[PDB]
Amino acid sequence: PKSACSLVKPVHHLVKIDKSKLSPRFPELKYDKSDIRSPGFKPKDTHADRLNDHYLNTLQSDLLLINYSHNAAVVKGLKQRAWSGDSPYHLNRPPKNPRGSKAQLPDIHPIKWSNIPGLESVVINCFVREARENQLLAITAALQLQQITGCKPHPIFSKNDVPTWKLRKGHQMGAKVELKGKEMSQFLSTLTEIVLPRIREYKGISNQSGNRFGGISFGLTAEDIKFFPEIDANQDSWPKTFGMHININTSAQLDYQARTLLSGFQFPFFGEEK
Amino acid sequence: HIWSDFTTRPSSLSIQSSKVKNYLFQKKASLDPPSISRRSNRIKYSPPEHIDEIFRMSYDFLEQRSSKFYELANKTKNPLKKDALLIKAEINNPEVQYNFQFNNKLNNVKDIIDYDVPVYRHLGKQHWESYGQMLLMQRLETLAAIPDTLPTLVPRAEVNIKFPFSTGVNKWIEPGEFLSSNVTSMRPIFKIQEYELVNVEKQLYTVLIVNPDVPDLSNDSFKTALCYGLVNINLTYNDNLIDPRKFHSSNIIADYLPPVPEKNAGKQRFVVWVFRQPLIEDKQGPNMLEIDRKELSRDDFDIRQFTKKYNLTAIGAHIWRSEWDAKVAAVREKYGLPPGRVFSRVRR
Amino acid sequence: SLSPLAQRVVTQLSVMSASRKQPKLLKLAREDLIKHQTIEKCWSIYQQQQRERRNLQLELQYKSIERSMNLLQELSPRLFEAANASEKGKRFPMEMKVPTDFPPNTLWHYNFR
Amino acid sequence: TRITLPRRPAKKIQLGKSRPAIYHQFNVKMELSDGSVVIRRSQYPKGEIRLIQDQRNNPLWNPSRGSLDRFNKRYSSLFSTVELSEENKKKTQ
Amino acid sequence: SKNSVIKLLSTAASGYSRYISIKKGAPLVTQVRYDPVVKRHVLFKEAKKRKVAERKPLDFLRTA
Amino acid sequence: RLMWTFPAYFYFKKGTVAEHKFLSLQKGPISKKNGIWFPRGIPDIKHGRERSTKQEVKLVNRPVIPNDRITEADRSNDMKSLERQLSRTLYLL
RNA sequence: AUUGAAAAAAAUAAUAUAUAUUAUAUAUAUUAAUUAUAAAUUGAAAUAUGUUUAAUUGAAUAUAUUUUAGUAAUAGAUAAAAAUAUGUACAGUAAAAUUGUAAGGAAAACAAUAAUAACUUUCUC
RNA sequence: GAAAGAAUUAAAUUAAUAUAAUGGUAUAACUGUGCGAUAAUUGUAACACAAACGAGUGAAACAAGUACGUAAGUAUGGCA
Ligand SMILES: [Mg+2]
Ligand SMILES: [Mg+2]
Ligand SMILES: [Mg+2]
Ligand SMILES: [Mg+2]
Ligand SMILES: [Mg+2]
Repeated sequence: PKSACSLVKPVHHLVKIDKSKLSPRFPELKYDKSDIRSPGFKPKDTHADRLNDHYLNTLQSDLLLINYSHNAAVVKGLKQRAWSGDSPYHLNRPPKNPRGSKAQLPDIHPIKWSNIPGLESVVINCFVREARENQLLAITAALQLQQITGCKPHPIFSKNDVPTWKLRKGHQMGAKVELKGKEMSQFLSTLTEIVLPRIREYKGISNQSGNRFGGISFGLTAEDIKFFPEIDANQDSWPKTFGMHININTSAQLDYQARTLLSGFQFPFFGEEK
Repeated sequence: HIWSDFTTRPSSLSIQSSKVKNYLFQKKASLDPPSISRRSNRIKYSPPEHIDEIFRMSYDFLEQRSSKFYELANKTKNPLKKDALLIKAEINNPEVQYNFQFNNKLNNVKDIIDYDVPVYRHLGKQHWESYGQMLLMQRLETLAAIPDTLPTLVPRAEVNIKFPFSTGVNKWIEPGEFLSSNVTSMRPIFKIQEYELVNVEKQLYTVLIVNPDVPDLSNDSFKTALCYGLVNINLTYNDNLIDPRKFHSSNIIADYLPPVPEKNAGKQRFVVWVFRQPLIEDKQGPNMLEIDRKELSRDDFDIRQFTKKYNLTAIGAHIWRSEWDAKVAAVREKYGLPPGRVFSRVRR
Repeated sequence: SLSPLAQRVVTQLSVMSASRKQPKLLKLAREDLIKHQTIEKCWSIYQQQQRERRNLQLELQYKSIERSMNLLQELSPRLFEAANASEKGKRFPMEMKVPTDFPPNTLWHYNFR
Repeated sequence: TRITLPRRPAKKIQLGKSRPAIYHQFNVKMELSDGSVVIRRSQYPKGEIRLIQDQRNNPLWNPSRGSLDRFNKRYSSLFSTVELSEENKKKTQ
Repeated sequence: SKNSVIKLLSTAASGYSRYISIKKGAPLVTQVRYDPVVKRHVLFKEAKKRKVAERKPLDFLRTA
Repeated sequence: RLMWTFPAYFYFKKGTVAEHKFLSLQKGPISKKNGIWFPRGIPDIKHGRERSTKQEVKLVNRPVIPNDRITEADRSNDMKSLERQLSRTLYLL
């Protein structure tokens, strides 16, 4: 290496050169994953999604009707404030961080026909803490997740180190899986109908639960997972079983809207709302 | 059923192969694909199930859409809009897709891929944008053929060159290739494929091959050299190969002088530029233009100035680049050019 | 070499893994490929149309609501105020269930509470 | 100390050749508490399941609409409300 | 001594040789470099013998 | 066609009564055998499946029988009834 | 090529064969493979050859010849867990803090947290 | 009016850089990934910086060969 000086040279044309296309290296990779010729092809729209159809038909219109506030304008979030130029030291100064927060917050828009809240993604985080001792427990947890979802899990590793809890850094410990589209919908439907009613003293999801912006969550114990039909059908094959966190991500501007949406899909809500 | 009709619509939109067409449109998956030539391979092959009825339904749906588009298309008066409507109507036609994808676009046979047809032309443009155009742009930028000769390019026509007369071999030159002096001894052949809607009868073109890298020792820099200059060339979407057949001796503003790089003078870029003429209204037929043949010089040639003078717009480009070899002296001798200089190996 | 627990873990891992469980690649003829493309494109177009229809309907509903609320504001202020309240904790009723594949034995309940 | 499965050399999936994990799934009919059937795709091999405890018989999901068993069996002749009224004097507590 | 010196002798039998440093129990270090006697890139190999930290040969063939 | 092989070895344990029934229900793939022409290519088999083709896997104790989606009311065309259309949104006029 | 089903051909690319040229080109033919690799007295499957039942096919069972089962993670040009620290090519963005969520607690993991004016394509009033 | 793309703007170098501290680094010098494992190669090195000498530092170019890259090119160990 003669130098480390990185410096992209300017060009003399407005044509956008896709460099990937000019090579002959990865001919299978030039095709989109949606295209049949790609090895990455998967039949996406295999059957009619039921929960999605219901949302489209009944709920979406109802949600819109609920969320109509008359002549509602945009509520701007907390942003980085600029300095008043009352001193020459303000001249190339970085902007003041937001008022309360360190990070900037998004603008809350009025709900119209375009931006009605709806389900975006489900994530099922299972971090088994006994797997600090036994790596095989992580594998079993991942399998369980796969069984539940019908989707490929991704392994969670210990990102941090700590002595009090017997936890190393870079150790496989449980798994996660982001469900999207039809599989996610199915999983939600199963949760509503099969699993959550079989939980004994189940009041619902807390109203104090959630993000500030359109994200709601809750968790299932190891006792609760044995109600899933894939696990239930072979209790001999599943001696151990692991709890899980369930992060539901909506297209909701605020959290009460997201809660309302989830209620539309038969999720009970019990606590005192914020 | 608009796509089965060929009263007003061109013949090129159909598949010319009968067997293929039959395979496409059957009532059951009984026949075997014409693409698979071998019997054993056909036997082995199994198409995906239920594909026929769904395909038929899709055809009907898109055929209906095309028919609806055509209802608008005929009412439209202005030409570009009409063309766009026509494209919209026929782009999803399976037959035209088959035709375009699986037969050559460079040397298109008129019955299969007709570039007079708007849809096929649009497809060809899209194909060009996908790869060949990008490559050309890269070669222009990297080699520094744009700012050094002619500020920018907005690629509209696909330009491909060939050197058939020198050696004998058939090969379209990839942009930024190193060609031997034997290869580029006699003149090249252009193919200017135009994808925009343009007046075929009126629109003339000019073609200029320029060598920016010939050394000028007075200036201690380089100068340009117009190696080959044609003007007032007539193109047609299908009939577009610029050959000694087409252009006359009147069209040649500067007849082909070959690349003869000097020893240690370095690699010399030869970047062909294709311009379209300015089109004049209220005048039927092709509007010619006269070039002052004493004014423009070959040993030093302001391309940009020339363009400004005659009001040209660069639509296409191509580039090769030659350096010294043993046969350049022989080439010079053949052409009657002088012995050729020899420079110091060191750029001191 | 391995324990029974280790074996069972390996089996479980295999269930998830693509090792020696996946078929050959789905190769097509060119005509077949075209047919597939035409199927997919048409479908996509249909889906887009459906989305637009639904979206359009929603827009129309929104416009109607806007028209109503302006009228209400013009006429009866109290009624308008009542209409335009914060519906923060609004919950869909638990009877409005997600429509199943096939219906139940008792289709509709005529009595309640 | 840490129980593990020690890794073998990983198999090189080439770029472009990576294939999506399409797991083997059966179409499974779930009959809920009431006779409402619903089809769901499932990895376990069972074409039909009928459920006992669901949302369709839980009071939380529809508000508007075996020790005990053993006891009932072996104290059946006595028939064990009237019995509650008889044996519920609320003075002593 | 943690890092020892070694002599890499050219495989094309010129006599040309290049010297490099390695860790005491490092794998056998062969490298392809220019041999100026032959005027090409050739393999170089360790002239002397020495002990190596024996790694278990990772098995791609799935054993047992 | 693209689905994986059903991992029967997991769901059904070797040397068990449940496995045996499953095996009986199934039919195996034709293996390659030397000195024979297979005009549909040579069998590619792993975990007992022809890789070149789609796999079919055939499978209180009661058959789950779903109810008819069309109703008595629908058949009669009773407009005052609520059970008359089950797949559509009914509006009171 | 033989076999199944009921005159030919017109891309790219790969492969096979041939030749053109001080041009890694062209011509003809064909569309393979694509997540595998030794070793299994025991599991499972197929085919062949026998025998018995309702010329026949199904069904059962014996031997032979094979095939499968060694069940092991990445499926994405992966992108701030850990691992090859020098080359090159392609691509991307971190952190903190905050709001939550099964055990989880100040401290394990996962989720979420700035703005879309203009532009291109697609559908649509 | 909607969906998708291309992205742009703002912010950021507070993380990360094998290692101190400082300067530099998102156009990334940081991170991931394919190939590779070659340039952690061979002879001449001008000219500069620095500099009492001895040394030290950056390095165009010429020639031989190699690796990656469609190409342009990049590599004579490591952001310094
Ligand atoms: Mg610093
Ligand atoms: Mg000085
Ligand atoms: Mg000195
Ligand atoms: Mg470094
Ligand atoms: Mg480095």
